[PDB]
Amino acid sequence: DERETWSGKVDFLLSVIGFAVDLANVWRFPYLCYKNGGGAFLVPYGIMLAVGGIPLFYMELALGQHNRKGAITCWGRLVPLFKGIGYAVVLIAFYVDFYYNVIIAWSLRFFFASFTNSLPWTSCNNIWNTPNCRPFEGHVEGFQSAASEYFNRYILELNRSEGIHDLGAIKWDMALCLLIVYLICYFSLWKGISTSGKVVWFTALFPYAVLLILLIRGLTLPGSFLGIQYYLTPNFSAIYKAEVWVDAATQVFFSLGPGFGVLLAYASYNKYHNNVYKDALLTSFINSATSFIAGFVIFSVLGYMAHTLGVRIEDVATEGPGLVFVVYPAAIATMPASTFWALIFFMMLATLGLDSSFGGSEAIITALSDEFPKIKRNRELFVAGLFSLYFVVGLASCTQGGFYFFHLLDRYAAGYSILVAVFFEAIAVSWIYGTNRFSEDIRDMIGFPPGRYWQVCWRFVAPIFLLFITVYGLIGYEPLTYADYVYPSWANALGWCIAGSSVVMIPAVAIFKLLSTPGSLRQRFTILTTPWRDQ
Amino acid sequence: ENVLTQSPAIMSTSPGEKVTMTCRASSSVGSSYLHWYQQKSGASPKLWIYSTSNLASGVPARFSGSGSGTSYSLTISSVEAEDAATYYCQQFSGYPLTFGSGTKLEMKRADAAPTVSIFPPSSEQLTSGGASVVCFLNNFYPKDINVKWKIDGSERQNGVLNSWTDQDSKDSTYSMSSTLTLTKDEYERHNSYTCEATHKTSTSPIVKSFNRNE
Amino acid sequence: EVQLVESGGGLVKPGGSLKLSCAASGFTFSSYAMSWVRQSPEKRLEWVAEISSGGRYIYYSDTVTGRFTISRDNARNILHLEMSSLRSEDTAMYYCARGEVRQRGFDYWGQGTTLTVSSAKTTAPSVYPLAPVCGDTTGSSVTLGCLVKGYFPEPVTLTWNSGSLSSGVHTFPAVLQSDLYTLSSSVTVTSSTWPSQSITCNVAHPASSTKVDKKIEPR
Ligand SMILES: CC(C)CCC[C@@H](C)[C@H]1CC[C@H]2[C@@H]3CC=C4C[C@@H](OC(=O)CCC(=O)O)CC[C@]4(C)[C@H]3CC[C@]12C
Ligand SMILES: CC(C)CCC[C@@H](C)[C@H]1CC[C@H]2[C@@H]3CC=C4C[C@@H](O)CC[C@]4(C)[C@H]3CC[C@]12C
Ligand SMILES: OC[C@H]1O[C@H](O[C@H]2[C@H](O)[C@@H](O)[C@@H](O)O[C@@H]2CO)[C@H](O)[C@@H](O)[C@@H]1O
Ligand SMILES: OC[C@H]1O[C@H](O[C@H]2[C@H](O)[C@@H](O)[C@@H](O)O[C@@H]2CO)[C@H](O)[C@@H](O)[C@@H]1O
Ligand SMILES: *[C@@H]1O[C@H](CO)[C@@H](O)[C@H](O)[C@H]1NC(C)=O
Ligand SMILES: NCCc1ccc(O)c(O)c1
Ligand SMILES: [Cl-]
Ligand code: NA
Ligand code: NA
Ligand code: NA
Repeated sequence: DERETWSGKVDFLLSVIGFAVDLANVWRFPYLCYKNGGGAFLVPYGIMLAVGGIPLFYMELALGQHNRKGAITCWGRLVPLFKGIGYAVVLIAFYVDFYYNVIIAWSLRFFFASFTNSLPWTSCNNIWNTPNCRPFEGHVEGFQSAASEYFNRYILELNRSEGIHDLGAIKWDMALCLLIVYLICYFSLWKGISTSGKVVWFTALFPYAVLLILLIRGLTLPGSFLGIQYYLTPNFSAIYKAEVWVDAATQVFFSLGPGFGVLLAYASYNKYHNNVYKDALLTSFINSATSFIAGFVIFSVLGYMAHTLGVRIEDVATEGPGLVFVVYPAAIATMPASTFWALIFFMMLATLGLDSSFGGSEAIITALSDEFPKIKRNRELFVAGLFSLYFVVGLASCTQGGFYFFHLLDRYAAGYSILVAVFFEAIAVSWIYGTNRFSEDIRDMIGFPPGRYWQVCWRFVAPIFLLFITVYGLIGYEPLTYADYVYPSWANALGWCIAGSSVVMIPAVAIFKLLSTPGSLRQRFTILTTPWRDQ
Repeated sequence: ENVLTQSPAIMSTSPGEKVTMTCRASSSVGSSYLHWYQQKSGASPKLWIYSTSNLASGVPARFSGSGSGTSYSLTISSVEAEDAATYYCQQFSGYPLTFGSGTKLEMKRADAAPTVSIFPPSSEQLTSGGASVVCFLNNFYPKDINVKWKIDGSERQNGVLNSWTDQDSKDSTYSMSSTLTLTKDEYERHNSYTCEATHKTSTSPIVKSFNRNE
Repeated sequence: EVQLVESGGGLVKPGGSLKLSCAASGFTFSSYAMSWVRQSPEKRLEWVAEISSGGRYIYYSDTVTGRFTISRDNARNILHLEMSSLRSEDTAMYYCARGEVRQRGFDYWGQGTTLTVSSAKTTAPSVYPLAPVCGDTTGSSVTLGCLVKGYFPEPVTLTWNSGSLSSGVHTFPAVLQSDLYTLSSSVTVTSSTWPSQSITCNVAHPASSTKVDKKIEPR
C-alpha cells in the first residue's frame, strides 16, 4: 500500500550519514594511512572508493527507494529465485547486533568512569595492576601500559578467563551498561522513523562537535605536527604493493556499509522521485571526509605522545578497540583538563556507534515488518522482544571472558558472509534482473539514467572488486587467535556456521522455491526470474 | 496540469535589437526541468534551451535563458532575421508534461503599401455554376490590412474568404488573398466588381475594379 | 545522424480508430524514452504519452487517457500510438519526440504525421486559372493566379511550371469553410515573359488522387 516517509529530507541523510560514520572511521582508517604510504594511501583508497565502494552504496540506496520495501520483500520482488539474498542480508545484520552493542557499552562504561579529578587509568599502583605494568605503551608483550591493564584487568577482567571455553562471572556493571544501550536503542527505534529520524540529529551531529574540539585541542599540543607528519607523509612505494590495494579496497567496502539491508531499508522510506543519486554521493563523501578529519584528531595526539611522553610511534599507532580504549585515553590523562577531554571523547564514541546500531536493527524490523504484517501491526512489542533477546545473549559478552566472545563474532558475524551476500546482490541486479531494467527504474525516479560509468561498475568492476577482497583475503587466512590465545578448533568451526548460516539462505531459498513452483526447469526459471512489477 | 503562459503572444523586432520573452507557470517548476523550443514556420520544433540556462547543440551564443520558480525568460541579445520563429517553453518537472502558449518573433521593417491585383470568375468556373472574384494584396507592411468588396456601388460583406501568408523570409513582407464567391446567377445580375484595400500607408483606400462587359 | 520518421494518419471518421508509427534510426533506440507530442491546427503544442526505454513506465495526458495506447518495438526500432474512439479535437500533426533525460527535454523530433478527424467526406478540388482583365496591359510586371476551390482534406500541392519558377510566387494557406478547403496562389513575372512563355498552375490532391495542370490564357 502506502508506507510512511521521512518526516524531512535531513532525517534520511543524517540517518544514513549516521549509520555509515562509525568507529571504523576512527580506529581503522587513520591507521591504514599510517601503515601504507601515508598520504599516498589516499590514491588506492580513492580509486577503490570510486570503482568499488560507491557503486555498491549507490546501488543499495536506489533499490531500497524504488522497490519501496525492506530487504526480504525487495529481493523477493526483484529476483524471486534470489529472495534468499534478502534473508541472508537481514540475518547477518541480526548476528552483528549481538556483539556490536557491547562496544557502545564499553564506551558508556568509560564515560561513567570518567567523572573524577584523577582518571583511574593513569597510574601503575592500583589493585588490578601487575608488577610488569609500565606507564605508557611498549613493544614488549609481557609488559603492558597502565591504560592497557585498566581496560584488561579492571574493566574487562579478561585476565581471569582461560579462553572462550571459560567465560567466567557476569560483570554486572557491564550488564547494566549494555542494558542502557538497548534502552536508548529502544526509545529511538520505538515508534519508527518518525522519532528515530529525529534522534539521529544528536547522534549523527554530536561526533562532529566533539571531533572539532579535539581537533583543535590536538593540534594545539606540542608534537602534534610530528603526528600529522606520520599520518600523511607520502610514500608511493606502498602503492605498488598488493597488500595496500587490498587494505584500501577492504576498508572502503566495510566503511560504506552495504550488505546489511540497512541502506536498502532506510531508502525505502524515501519519496519515489527524490534524487537518490545526489544523496549517495553526498553521503559517501561525508563518510570519507569524516575518516580523513578523524585521522588528524588521532595522530596529532599520537604525535604529542611520541614527543613529550617518550614512546615509539609504532607502539601507539594501532587499529581497533585498543586505540580508542587504551592509547588515546592515555594521552588525554596527561593533558590539562583531562576529565573534560575524556567525557566528550567517550560520549563521541557512544554516539558514533549508536547511529550504526540503529540502522542495523532497523534493517531487521523493517525487513520483517514488510514480510509479516503481524509484526508491522505491533512494533513496540517486536523490538522489545528482539532487544530482550539481544540483551540476554549479550550477557555472554559481559562475562569475564566476554571479549573472547566479542572477538569471535567480530570475525565470523559477517566477514565473508557479507562479501558473498553483496556479490549476489550485484550479480542479481546487474545480470539476472538486468542493468537496463535497473537503469530504467532510476531514470523514472531521478529523471535521468545512470551513466555508463556506474553500469560498468555494477556489472563488472564491483564483482571483480568484491572477489579481489575475498581471494587475497582468503589466501592470507589464519586460524582465529587473540593475543597468544589460540581459539580451539571447535570455536573456529562454530564461527563458520554463523558465517555460513546466512549465506546458505541464498541457495537454500532458491532450492526451496525452485521446487515449490510447477512447470519444466526452463519455464520455472522464467517464473522465478520475472520481477514483481512486471506481473 | 501545470499551465505555462508566455508573453508576449506576438512581438516584432528590428535586427540587432534585444528581445525578451517570459514564461510563467501556474505552479513552481525546478530550474532543471524548464526547457525552450524554437519552431520555424512550416517545420518541426527544435530543442533550444534546456535546464533553463543551457544552449542546445547548434544554438548561437546570442541566445540565453534564465529564471526560477514560476517565472522564466528567454533572451536574444542581438537578433537576426534568421531568428524569426515561434518559441515554446516546456516543463519536464511533472506529469502531464506541458508546453507554454508560445511567443511569435517577427521581424520589423519599413512600411510598405500593398500591390493590389483583381481577377474575375473564370471560363471553367462559370460553366460550373459558381462565380468567385479574387483579389491579391501583395508584399505590404505591417501585417494588418483591410479589404472591402463592392458590387456596383454597394458594399458586399458576407461570402468572403481571406488568407494571410506567413511573413516573407526575404523582404520580411506580408501578402493576403481575398475571395468573394457568388452564384453565376447573382454574378451575371450585376454591373461591375470592386475590391478596395485600406492600409496604414494610404489615407485613401487603394482600389481595383472591373466591368463584366469588357 | 539521428532520424525519426512518423507515419500513418490521415482522415478518420469520429469515433473511429487509427495507428501511428515512428521509425527510429541513428541511435540505440532501446536506450531512450520517447513521447508523442501533437500540434493542433491552432498551433498549440500538447504532450500526449511517454514510454520508457523498456516501456515499463507509461504516462498519458488526461485528455487522451484510456483511448490512446503507446507501445514500443525495440527489435525493429519502431514507436507506436494506437488511438481509439477518436474525437474531432484529436486533430493535429503528431510528432514523435525523443527524450530520456527529463532535465534535457526533447532533443530530437520527427517531421510529423497529420491526423484529421472529421465526419466530412473526401472531395477533389476544382482548379481555376486566374487571367487578368484586358487592359491596360502594364507592366512592367504582371501577376497571374490559380484558384483551388472546395477540396478536402488537406494537404494539396501547388507549383508553377512544375517548380521552374519559384520567385514571384505567393501561395496562401488554405482556409476551411463548411467542410471544404479553398486555396489560391499568385505569381508575378515580367510582362515580357507573359504570355510569351507558357505559365501553368500545377495542383496535386493525392487524397482524391487528383493531378491537374492549368495553363493560364487571356480569355
Ligand atoms: C579522500 C577524502 C579525504 C575526500 C573524498 C574522496 C572521494 C569522495 C573522491 C575521490 C575520487 C572521487 C570520484 C572520482 C570519479 C567520479 C565519476 C563521476 O561520474 C560523473 O562524472 C557523473 C556522470 C556519469 O558518469 O554518469 C561521479 C563521481 C566520481 C565517482 C567521484 C566521487 C568522489 C570521489 C570518490
Ligand atoms: C573539522 C570538523 C569538525 C568539521 C565538521 C563538519 C560538520 C559541521 C559537517 C559534517 C557533516 C555535515 C552535515 C551533513 C549533512 C547535512 C545535510 C544537509 O541537507 C544539511 C546540512 C548537514 C546537516 C551537514 C551540516 C554540517 C556537517 C554536520
Ligand atoms: O566509588 C568508589 C570508587 O570505585 C568506583 O567504582 C566504579 C565501578 O563502576 C562500580 O563499582 C561503581 O562504583 O561505579 C564506579 C565508576 O567507575 C570507581 O571506579 C572509582 O573511581 C571510585 O573511586
Ligand atoms: O558484578 C556484580 C557482583 O559484584 C560482586 O562480585 C563481583 C566482584 O566484586 C567483581 O570484582 C567481579 O569479579 O564480579 C563479581 C561478580 O560476582 C558481588 O559479590 C556480587 O553479588 C555482584 O553480583
Ligand atoms: C573526584 O571528584 C569526584 C566527584 O564526582 C569524586 O567522586 C571522587 O571521589 C574524587 N576523587 C577521588 C580520588 O576521590
Ligand atoms: N559497523 C556496524 C554495522 C552494524 C550492522 C548491523 C548491526 O546490527 C549493527 O549493530 C551494526
Ligand atoms: Cl573510511
Ligand atoms: Na564508515
Ligand atoms: Na554511527
Ligand atoms: Na464597384
